This record gives sequence, C-alpha cells and structure tokens, in this order.
Amino acid sequence: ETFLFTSESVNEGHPDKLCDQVSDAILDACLQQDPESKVACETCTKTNMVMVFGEITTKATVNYEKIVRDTCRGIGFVSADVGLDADNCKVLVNIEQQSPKPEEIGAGDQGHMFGYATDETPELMPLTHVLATKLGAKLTEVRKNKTCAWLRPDGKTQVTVEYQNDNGAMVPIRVHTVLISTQHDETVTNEKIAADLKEHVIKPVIPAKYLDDKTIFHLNPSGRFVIGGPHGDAGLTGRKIIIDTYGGWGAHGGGAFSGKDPTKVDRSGAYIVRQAAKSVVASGLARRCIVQVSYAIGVPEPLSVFVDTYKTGKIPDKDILVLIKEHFDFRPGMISNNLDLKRGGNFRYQKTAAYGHFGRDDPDFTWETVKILKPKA
Amino acid sequence: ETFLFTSESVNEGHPDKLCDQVSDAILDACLQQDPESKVACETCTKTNMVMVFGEITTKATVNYEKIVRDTCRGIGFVSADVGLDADNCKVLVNIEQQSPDKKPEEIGAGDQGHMFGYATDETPELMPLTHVLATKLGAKLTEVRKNKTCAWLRPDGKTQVTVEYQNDNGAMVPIRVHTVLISTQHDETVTNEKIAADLKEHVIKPVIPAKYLDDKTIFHLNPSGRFVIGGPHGDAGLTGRKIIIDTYGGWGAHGGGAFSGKDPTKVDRSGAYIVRQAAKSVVASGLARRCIVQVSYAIGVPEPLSVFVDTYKTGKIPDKDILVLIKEHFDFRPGMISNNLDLKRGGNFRYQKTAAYGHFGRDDPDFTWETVKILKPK
Ligand SMILES: [Cl-]
Ligand SMILES: [Cl-]
Ligand SMILES: [Mg+2]
Ligand SMILES: [Mg+2]
Ligand SMILES: [Mg+2]
Ligand SMILES: [Mg+2]
Repeated sequence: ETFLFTSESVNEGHPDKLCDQVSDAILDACLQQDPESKVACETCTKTNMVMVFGEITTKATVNYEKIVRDTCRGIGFVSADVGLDADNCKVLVNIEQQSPKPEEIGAGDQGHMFGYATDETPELMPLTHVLATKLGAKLTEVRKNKTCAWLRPDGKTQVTVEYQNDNGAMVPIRVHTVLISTQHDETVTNEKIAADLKEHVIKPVIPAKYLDDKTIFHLNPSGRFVIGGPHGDAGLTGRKIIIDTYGGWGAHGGGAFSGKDPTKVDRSGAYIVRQAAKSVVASGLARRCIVQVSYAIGVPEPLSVFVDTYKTGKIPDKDILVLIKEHFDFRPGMISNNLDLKRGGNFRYQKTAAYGHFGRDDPDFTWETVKILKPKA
Repeated sequence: ETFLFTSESVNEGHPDKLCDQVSDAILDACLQQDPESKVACETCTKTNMVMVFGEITTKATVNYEKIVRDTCRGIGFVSADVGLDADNCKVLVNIEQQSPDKKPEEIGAGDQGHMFGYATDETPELMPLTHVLATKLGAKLTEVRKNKTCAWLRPDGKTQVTVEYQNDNGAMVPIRVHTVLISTQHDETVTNEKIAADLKEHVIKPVIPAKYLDDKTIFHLNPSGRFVIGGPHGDAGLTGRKIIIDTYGGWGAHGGGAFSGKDPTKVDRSGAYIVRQAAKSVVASGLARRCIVQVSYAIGVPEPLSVFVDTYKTGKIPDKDILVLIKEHFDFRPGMISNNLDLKRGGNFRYQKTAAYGHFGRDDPDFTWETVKILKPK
C-alpha cells in the first residue's frame, strides 16, 4: 500500500558544506579569469582552521586565503562564539599551482554517473529532497533578511514522506515527519525557536496539501545549539554526496562535485545525465526516469548510455534512448561547451555547493534546463 | 540489451579509509573493556597529523594515542617516505569523555533515518559482482603486500571493476568483466613491468573468476604513472567519506549514514547491518533472486516506522509475504539487534576489520550480519 522515504540536508554553516562552498568559490575565482582552468581543490576545516589543497592549472592570479576568509565570513562565521572567526582563524594554502578540439577531449577517469527525474514535483525531483533542501535554503534566507535574525549558520533539515507506487511512478501522499535542528543565538527560548520555524520556514516551504493533524515536527530535538561549524568538529569537501545528488534515490556513481572544474566527468557526466533524465520526464515520455553514462579513461565517447523508466515509459526504453542520443552529446568537452560550464564568477559554482546541485530554478544550473524531446513521426 | 555497472574500492592506506580504521580501532578498544560504551569517534588526517575527536561515554581506560599509532603502523605507515610516520607524526586526542551517567526492547533510535540492505544471487557472497571484485582486489593487494609475495607494495591505492550485465526479469546476470583498473602505491625501486606482471599473477588471477575474463577485458594498471608516496601526505582524510565503498558499490538506494567510529546503539550501523542480514536471508532462502530491504526509524522509538521489501519482480512469493517472513525472523529494535548480532563485543580487531574492503559480503564470523537464516514460506 504505502512506503516511506527520508532525505536530509545540512545548512551552509555545516562544516562539510562549508568545505564544499570554499572549494567551489576557488573554482569560481579561477574560471572568472581563465575559463580553461584545471581545478581539483579540496578544503578541510577544524577548530580555528581552514586548509585548501589540491592541484590547479590556471593563468588566473588568485588570492586563495582571501577567497577562504571572504567565503566563511559571508556564510556568517564572524566570531569564535558562532564557531569560526573568518578573519582571525588559521588559513593554510597548500595548493600546487602551475601555468599551462572539444570533440577529442577524453574522460580523465573511468567512472559512471546517474541522473534521476520524477514527475512528483514541478522541480522533477524527489519530494523528500526538494523539501529537505528548500527548508535549509529558507533557514539561510530568513536569517539573512532578518525575519529570524536570532539564527546562526549551522543546522540540518530532514523530511520523511509517505508514498504510493502507482505502476512504477512515485506518488507522495503526506509528510510524515519534519525535523529541523538549527544553530541560534542565546537570546531566544526553545519555544520561540519552534514557533518561528513553523511560521517562517515550514509554512512557506511545505505545500499545505502534504501537511495534516498527524504530521510530526521535531524542532531542535537534541536541545540548545549555540556554537557550530568547525568548532570541536571537522569537515572535508565531498563528504555529503547524497545531499548533493538525489537525497538517497537511485544508484550512485560515487563521484563528488565541488572543487572540480568541469573537465572532470564526476561533475560534467552527472550534470548531463540529470539534464537527460529531466528532459525525458518533462517531455511526457515517462513519469520517472534514471539515465546512466559510463566513461572509459582517455576516451571522449561514453562506453554506454542507458535509460530505465521503472516501467513508466510511454514508449519503450530503447526508443527513449534513441531520442536521448539524438539530443544529448555525452563527450566531456562538448558537455562543457553545450552547458556553458567554463563560466565562473558571480557565485556560479558556489551556489551549487549547498542545498543540492539539482532541482534548482536558476539559469546558471544549465543542466536544469530541459530539452523538449518529441519522437520522430 | 546489456548494461554496464562499475564499483570502486580504496585500499587500507587511502587517507579516508585510514580514518575509518582508526575510528573503529578506538571503538574496539572501548568495547573490549566496557561493552556498554557509547562511542561517536571521528578521525581526521593530513600531512604528518592524525586527530581523533568526538564524544565517548565509557568505563574503559584507553590509550587513544597508542591505538592511533598502532593502527597506522599496522596498515603500513612505518616511515615518512610511505606518507605518514606512525611512530612520530603529530597525534591529537580531542575526544570529549562523558562519565557513565534499561530493557534492550526499550532502547530508542538515537535519531531519525533509514537504511537499505541489498542482496543478489549473482555471486556466492550474495553481493553485486562489481563490488565483490573491487573489494576483493583491494583485500588481496593488502594480503600480498603484508606476506611479502609482492613486498614492493605500499598501502594506498584504489581498485575499480566494470562488469557487463543482462537483466533477466529483474535479476542481475553478469556476463563478463569489461575493465579492471588498479592504481597502487609502491616502493621507489620496483619497475612498472614488475608491477603489471605481479598485479596480473598475484592479485587479478586469484580474485577474478576466469569465466568472466576474456581476450577483450581491459586492464589499466597504474595508468597515471609513478605512485611512491600516499596516505595523508599532501592530502586529507575523514571518517565516513567512503559510504558507497562501505555498502554496495553504488547499487540500491542509500540512507546516507556512515558506520565507522559508531557504537552499535547507532541505527546508522545496527539498522544497516540487520537489513543486510534480512536481504541476504531472503535471497539465500530462494525467496527472490534479488532483494532490497529498507528500515526507517523515528527518533526516540525502538520499533521502526516501517520495514519494506522490493524483489524487483524476482520473488517466488509476493513481496508482502516476504515482508511478513522478515518481520517474523528479524528483530529491528536497536537494542535487540545489538544483542542478537553480538555487536557489543569489541577487541580483537572486530570493527577495525569492517573499516576497509566493505562491511558486507565478508566470510569472517565476526560479521554476524552475514549469517543466513532459513526462511520457510507458509
Ligand atoms: Cl594565498
Ligand atoms: Cl605528537
Ligand atoms: Mg569518478
Ligand atoms: Mg510520416
Ligand atoms: Mg622511525
Ligand atoms: Mg542517520
């Protein structure tokens, strides 16, 4: 009859997510000056420290430490009390930096990537992940627009949804449980925190049709949460790959995104298969769809592209695959040009590094822009 | 009508995996002295540094620094040239000790979450062939390094296997190994030709069934060149950064929760272990060719919100009837999992062994969640 699914997100001040954001801020800065930059930038944080390391090949002149402090400060790490003083903490820069036909650019590694789409939301994303990520984005918004000025940067959001399976399609019935644990200042009671999260975060984000008299709300269930981020903890880039993708739905190729230029198939491969899956569902060819691409090291053309519609396809899966191959170029150098991926600056990649790479209504997320696929007559 | 699937493993010297191992060594030490220990121990590594932190409630008296150095030395980090000098590197012990301060049936889930268990008839391990081969290639590299069959090996590296499959009415049927990639750390004098020949002879040949290999299988053996230093050197690692390698190599839905450094009162770990045991028991009992079992916990509640099974239409009986059998033969209450799978036993490398080369599909009797129950249909 029904089944449950749960997805979680962490806020922009969670230490792992901080690392993802710093890594993508460094990518953005390199690409702004040099679109041909090669970037493999990781960030590690712990009490009073942020370290950036990895390999960059660029013509860009970048002040890495300045990017680190400005990113941390902008998230809200302005003091030891919040959990990191962006301007006084230790910053270590251990990046190894050097100077330096799109059809012929090979995959840099062997790997595979999955893209998922589902008609259950207008974002064509799983409702569990849409709600978890939009709750976190709304927490950040209401902090910065001073609706809830008592908020601090760290926290987590989690949603459990009850579903029916309708001949392979996922049909959300109701939100079972909402959990929010948010960092806050000393000046608000637990009562005020819970009341404000219901009014200013939950009510705007969760469609009323999914809430009922039995939905469970867990609002700061583990108690007071005044300090956060790096303090007494650690984070690394690429430690939240389920949050970055589909919140647990579908098979996983394992590759992490942030700090990688788009010559890296972990990122460009994942983006193109989301675009393909999303396009299949948007075009009415299936209610739900997973698209896989597999790359061989040094080869431009994928080993294989595969589609599965979970028996929801309006035409056979092999016939959808013909349309996907007609309209999508999986060669990595061609993905980078077609999806305009070599553009940075104006937070292009830093935006992807919290609250999910997918499901975003933002034209910079070019992989969210559907192609309208019509079978040939 | 075939498709490809790829899984990867990293070797015990990979910095993330080193962290997992150190976290689980600390867990082992605490549980050996105090089976009721509460442990949430994470490890971070970078050049010349290992840091352990988190919260522990224990009656144990543990030399945390000695555990860290012994773990790293046994992995093979015996000098700075290897990528970490376990004997004199910086070790920071930042664990918060809480002083010690209930029926097992009444122990609630400590947070909200869900966990998936997977099994498939395609291997005797009842695991996906991609992941069996990737993890067994890594385990074999460690074996031949330490017994000096291939003494030139060093601890870091990765293994990757791509398999061609057919879908037989929802069952996964491996046809052949398409590509094998091995990237291993090694000493300063061994040659590339010796590395390739010994990897073929002593690692690939013993691990991969000959029936899957043919004249077209591709081998990439240290494709990116020389690899003498590794581990933490010029890198970083953290516990719980390799959750796909720890589980099923990409197959199935993922609940997101990491395992190492967590005592078994943590449903991320106990929950994942019991649903592996359940899925494995369904397939071993011939009730399905392939099965995923999901458990969902409510914060503070011992009984799961729900248990769910999907056989991908390969069940011999209806999925709802398999679910009745699962609930009759498995106790999903976390306190009862811990007792029934003897999870509070630590020491003797019990959890450290889980921390590299996969928590599932292992023949070691410490992996109590790999023991099959016969499920008789009614
Ligand atoms: Cl700098
Ligand atoms: Cl020291
Ligand atoms: Mg990859
Ligand atoms: Mg005509
Ligand atoms: Mg020495
Ligand atoms: Mg969890």
